[PDB]
Formats: sequence, C-alpha cells, structure tokens
Amino acid sequence: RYHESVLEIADIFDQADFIQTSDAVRQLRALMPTLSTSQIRHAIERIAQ
Amino acid sequence: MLQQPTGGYTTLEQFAFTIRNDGTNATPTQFLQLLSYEATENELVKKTIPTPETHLPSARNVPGNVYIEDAITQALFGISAQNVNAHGYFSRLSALALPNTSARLGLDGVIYNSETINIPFYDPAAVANFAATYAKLGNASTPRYRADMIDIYAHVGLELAGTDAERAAGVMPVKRAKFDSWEGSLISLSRDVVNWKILAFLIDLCSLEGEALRAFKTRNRDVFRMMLFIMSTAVAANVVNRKVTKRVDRVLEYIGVNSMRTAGRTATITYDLSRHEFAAKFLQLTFTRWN
Repeated sequence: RYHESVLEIADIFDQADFIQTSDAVRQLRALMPTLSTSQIRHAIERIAQ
Repeated sequence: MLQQPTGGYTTLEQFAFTIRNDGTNATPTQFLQLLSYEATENELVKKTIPTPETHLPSARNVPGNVYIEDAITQALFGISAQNVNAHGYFSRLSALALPNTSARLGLDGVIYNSETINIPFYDPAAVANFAATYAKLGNASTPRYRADMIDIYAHVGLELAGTDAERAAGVMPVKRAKFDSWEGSLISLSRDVVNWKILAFLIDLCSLEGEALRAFKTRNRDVFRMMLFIMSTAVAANVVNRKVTKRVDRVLEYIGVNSMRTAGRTATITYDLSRHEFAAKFLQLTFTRWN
C-alpha cells in the first residue's frame, strides 16, 4: 500500500521567528524550468537594470 | 435630591464603573490581574505629605453653567486636554460650600444658579463638604501655593503594585508592569474611564463618616486603583512591546517614578506641563483625605 507526496512547511518546531516562508514557494520553484549559472546571472542583471 | 444613601453614593448602582475589556465590559477588580509585576533593583521611600494651604479662590458668579465635574475628569484622564488650569471655572464652584446659597450641583455634573424642577441633584449639605476641599485645587498653579510632583508618585506605585507586606512597611522596590494587550488598549481604556461620573466618587468621600467610611475604602479599593494606573501611564518613560508565541504584550517601564514627560507619544496618553501642575495638586488632596 504505497506512499504519496506532501509538504511539511517545517511546522514541527512550533518555535516562532523561524520558518517564515510557507509551502507555496517550493511549488513556484518546481514550476520553473531549470536555470543555468549564466541564465541566473542574466536574470539578476535584467531585474536590476 | 436623592438625599444620601447610608454606605455611600456609590452603592446606588444607577451610575457605576466598567472598563471595556474589548468587546465585553467587566469590573475593575477583574481587570487588575491580567498584569504581572517585575521587581527591579531600585527603591523608593514613602515620603510624608505637606499640608494644603487653606485659601480657596473667592466667590464671583460669572454666568456660565460651568461643567465643573466634566472639567475635572477631563484633565486627569482625558486625551490631550487644553486650558485645564484656567481660573474661571473653580472660582464659581467655591460658592458651593457656602451655607444658604441658591446654587445647586446637578446630578449629571452641571452647576446652576438658583435651580430647576426637571433636574434632580445632590442635597446642598453633601456638596457643601465636597467643595470645601476640592475648590482648593483651583489655584494649584500659583507660584506661591503650588504643589510638588517629583515626590507624591512614591504613593502611586504602592497602590498599583503595592504588595501587602509593602504597604504594611514603608519601602517598595521599583517595579515594572506588564500585562496582555490588544494594541490600541492603552488609549482605549483612557477613552473609556472619562465617563465614570468621578464626581459621585468624590462628593461622597467627604460626606461618609467613621463606620460608613471604613466600609467604603474596603470596597472601592479598586475603583481608585484603576484611575491611578491609567494616570500613572502618561508619567512612566518607556513602553516596550514583547512579541511572544502568538501573543503581544505591553510593558509600562517604571510604576513609581516621574520621568517628567512623554510616556509614549503614540502608544499612550501624554501629560503637558500644565498637567503635572494639576494632577499633582489633585493627588495631594485625595491621598491626604484618603488616608
């Protein structure tokens, strides 16, 4: 009886001031294609200028 | 008239006092606990109080329908009052203690010349003993007669956080108050206390006698503590907020010491220089008469 796929949000600290971000930021990252070193450098430059 | 109830004018119940603990009102006794006390390494000594010079301003009768009771409540607790210490209103009041005067203090707190039918008041004898003592505050401002400030506050503290072994003894360590909070709570309670008809609590603090007094002080020991705290807020210097768990907390910096100004210009209610001149000469009368 197989597994599945979920996320934790790091709620198992119950300790405030940490774990500010949530689940959704990972979904956006995985949604992204893939970024190479020179592509990231280009992307930083474009948003800056 | 209502004559007078034996055991207080505050045992009537028509007019009482309820701090609005957010969406639900409460009793002063019930509110004091939400606050805890932090003993710091500072000490104050209970200093004795000088007598008040007897020389209340003479009688004038300018025609104003003066709201003397309304003015009093405004300066001590009111949020940013203006011209509180002006001379004209009190002078009119002092006419009140005079045996045989057509000038009756309205129950609602408005003073009149002659009288009215549609309005019930306090019997002339109850007010006579009242204005005998609180007319004096009027001239608290004069260079000669003016009262202290940097020292009466050694009493404010014992009452707010006075441990029972502490008000039994003479000296209390400088404390630091901290209680739960709703963000706009300090201003919110100060907006609320302004309508207590604080006249009623005072016009009977001079009429009650040897036994009726012993019972009065032993019951309203809260209604006094309340206006004392709200007043001691404007005076203490630094307000620090603590963000714990999912809670939020207000700390009042030092319960027993006149910083001389500010408190928090935004987080609380502030005292002008014509306020320390007033609230001081006020406490110099209620405290002495109180104990």
